[PDB]
Amino acid sequence: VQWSAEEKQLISGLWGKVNVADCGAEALARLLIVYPWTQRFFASFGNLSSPTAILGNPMVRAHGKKVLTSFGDAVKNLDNIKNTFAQLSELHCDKLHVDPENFRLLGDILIIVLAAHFTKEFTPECQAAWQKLVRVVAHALARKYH
Amino acid sequence: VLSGTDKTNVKGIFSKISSHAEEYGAETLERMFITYPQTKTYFPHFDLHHGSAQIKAHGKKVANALIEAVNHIDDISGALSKLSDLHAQKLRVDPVNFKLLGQCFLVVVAIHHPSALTPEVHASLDKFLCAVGAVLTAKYR
Ligand code: HEM
Ligand code: HEM
Repeated sequence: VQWSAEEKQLISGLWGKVNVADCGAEALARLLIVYPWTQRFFASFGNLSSPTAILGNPMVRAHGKKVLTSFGDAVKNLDNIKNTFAQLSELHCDKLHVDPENFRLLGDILIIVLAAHFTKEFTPECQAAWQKLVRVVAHALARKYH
Repeated sequence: VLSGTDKTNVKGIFSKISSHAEEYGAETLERMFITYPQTKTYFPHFDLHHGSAQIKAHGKKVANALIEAVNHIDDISGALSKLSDLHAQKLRVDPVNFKLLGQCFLVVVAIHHPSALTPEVHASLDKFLCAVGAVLTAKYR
């Protein structure tokens, strides 16, 4: 992965302004709601029985926080993803048994969340970088199936 | 398919378009050119320079069908089906892009109608686009 100069300055040019918890609780909240089946992995989280029930659960919300917090670790070292995500590609593969197709959904949902917030600031170039991001992380997440 | 909740939301959100059909489909097909370049391959005859006269005209084409559809939400097929023989028989759009475009559209909306694209409107809106794409490709099945 060859990172360009304006591709970094942007990633982090946006990150700095990110609400990890707020953005954090949505994407995950939008995921559980958006694609229902993914609620299979979070049953221990308790109530996920209604759109409402979900946007209110403090677990999902809590965890939502360390998810896009981890993407931050993705941003801060845009060169060592396959590593900072080696440990976490095991859990998702040998323990939770989550289909790769679902690391990509969450990524397409991070971007819908990022833009909703930053409205016009999230320029196409902006988007290009950040879709290239979720595609990488996403990738580094599955390397442990291969 | 789409639900009582569903239909009413796609509609409620297609009301707050608005007449913006033009720029919206337009900004959506552009975004889809940069974010996803591989998608340019289908438009060799097309000029793809920001604000290219053409992308303009095709964008109000693409936009006017999504609406068209929204109106007859209860029988989509015969509504876009005609766009079926085009995409499938002639164009041979890789059933994967239909997702990319749907993503850029649901991005455009989310930039202008933030408070209105809530969790539940995100969903339905995605339900809708999925039959829309499920219809234009039918000729595959
Ligand atoms: C693709 C983006 C993803 C990111 C950035 C991510 C990140 C993380 C991280 C850092 C952990 C550490 C576990 C912990 O903090 O206790 C974790 C665990 C976990 N992940 Fe994800 N993961 C992703 C994809 C997924 C997907 C697709 C699913 C299933 C739909 C999933 C379900 C879970 C669950 C259920 C846990 C542990 C929950 C618990 O035991 O309390 N993750 N994830
Ligand atoms: C919901 C999804 C889509 C809708 C609703 C849609 C709608 C349309 C519309 C309204 C037209 C113009 C009809 C005409 O003037 O004959 C068209 C033609 C066309 N579509 Fe799409 N489209 C979608 C997705 C795609 C995808 C995924 C591709 C492939 C990447 C694609 C490629 C094309 C091309 C190349 C044309 C002909 C444009 C020209 O040269 O004039 N479309 N489609």
